[PDB]
Amino acid sequence: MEMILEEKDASDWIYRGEGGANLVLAYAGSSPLFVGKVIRIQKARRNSVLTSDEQHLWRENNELISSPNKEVLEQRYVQNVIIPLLGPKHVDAGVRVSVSKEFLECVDKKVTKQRPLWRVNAANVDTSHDSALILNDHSLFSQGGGDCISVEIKPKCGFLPTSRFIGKENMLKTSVSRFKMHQLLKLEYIEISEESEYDPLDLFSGSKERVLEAIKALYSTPQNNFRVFLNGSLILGGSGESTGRTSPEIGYAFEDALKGFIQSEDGHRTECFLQLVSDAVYGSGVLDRLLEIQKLDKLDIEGAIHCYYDIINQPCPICREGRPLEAELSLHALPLDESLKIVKEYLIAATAKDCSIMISFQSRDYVSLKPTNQTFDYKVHFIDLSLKPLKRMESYYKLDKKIISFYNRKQKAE
Ligand SMILES: O=P(O)(O)O[C@H]1[C@H](OP(=O)(O)O)[C@@H](OP(=O)(O)O)[C@H](OP(=O)(O)O)[C@@H](OP(=O)(O)O)[C@H]1OP(=O)(O)O
Ligand SMILES: Nc1ncnc2c1ncn2[C@@H]1O[C@H](COP(=O)(O)OP(=O)(O)O)[C@@H](O)[C@H]1O
Ligand SMILES: [Mg+2]
Ligand SMILES: [Zn+2]
Repeated sequence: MEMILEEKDASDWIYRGEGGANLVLAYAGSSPLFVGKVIRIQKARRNSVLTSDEQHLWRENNELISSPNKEVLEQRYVQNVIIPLLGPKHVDAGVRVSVSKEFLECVDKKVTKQRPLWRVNAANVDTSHDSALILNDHSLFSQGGGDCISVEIKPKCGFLPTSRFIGKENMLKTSVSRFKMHQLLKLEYIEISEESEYDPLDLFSGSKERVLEAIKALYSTPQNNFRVFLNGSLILGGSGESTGRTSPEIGYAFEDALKGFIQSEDGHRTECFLQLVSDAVYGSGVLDRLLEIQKLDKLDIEGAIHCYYDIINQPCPICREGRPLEAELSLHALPLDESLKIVKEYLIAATAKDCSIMISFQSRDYVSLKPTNQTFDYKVHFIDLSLKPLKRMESYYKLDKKIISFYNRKQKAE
């Protein structure tokens, strides 16, 4: 708190990774105050804290709407909205630290070369912020040996919407996962090299064989949904981006990176490690409660979009400029409060569709790996629990429309 980060401090942070909204740097200096810690720094596209409608939508959380900055905002969103839903056991909202404009600029330039080219094209750190978040580095087993192998999972959405507000033209959405569909669109725009083999419904099934099936699939095609770290260094997956298919070569390096930690012989350490991850995922049941919060998206976007316009007090352009008689009347007949509720719960779900899980292993919650004769303690943590902006409802609808439209045309080539 009393700590204010300056330009010299910037030499003491290395590139860890990034998503779309934040840059994350690992500590690599000496100070006893930041050892075993990571820093989360908000980005701005190339191209005050809450909008008027946002202040309205979130009125039920007074602490949240009076947040002096977007760093406090996130902190309070986790603490006062996501925790009551997820539980505090595996959730850390982090600690604020005052930062200088110069620190931000120097760290911005420092890491540039370690960033993916397309990431740099789209956004850099927001240097107008006077704040950042310090978090426990989850690739270290606990604060204050030996080796720690850490696994990050981005599960995405693990259920299927029902047809009440999905017209027959988009019927596939009720039988094919958003994840599997987005794949084709992404491949088309060259945002990935191949289609994933990961099915989120498998991971969320609560069935052990299907959870192990998902892990194997996540190993084969990690993309941006699977990362492995050895004592804080990336040994599988992409750095701030999606990575391609696991080649025999990435297979060798990772298998060999596992000696010391997993005791097998020889090229079977991978198999047993996947088993390990799979056993920790199922046995902790940490996914079940995440699914419950994803299911707060009760109506799908094709439903919720209508409530969105009532909330912003705007003549619905979907019901207008579409066929009358196909105007979604039941939704618009709702009391304001129900409409506000539905869209609030839609945003929260979107947080849960887009967050990540980090699992920390060390040799001795535990897993008894039979095929190696080892025992591993684990720790589970939810990360990347960002507040989604209200105005994004419109782009969600447009992206969704684009997803199913592209997927239909591809399927129609029968
Ligand atoms: O930038 P990417 O790695 O491709 O991932 C993005 C990104 O997620 P993260 O930033 O959490 O990594 C978006 O989030 P923003 O940073 O833009 O907030 C998120 O968008 P929403 O969470 O708002 O949906 C989107 O998710 P989706 O594509 O399901 O909308 C998701 O894309 P992928 O997970 O598909 O890569
Ligand atoms: N507390 C943490 N410990 C270890 N790694 C982290 C932590 N927070 C983030 N990361 C890593 O940094 C990356 C980006 O973090 P994230 O919060 O997902 O950024 P964004 O908000 O842009 O999506 C993640 O993919 C994750 O691997
Ligand atoms: Mg995010
Ligand atoms: Zn409408």
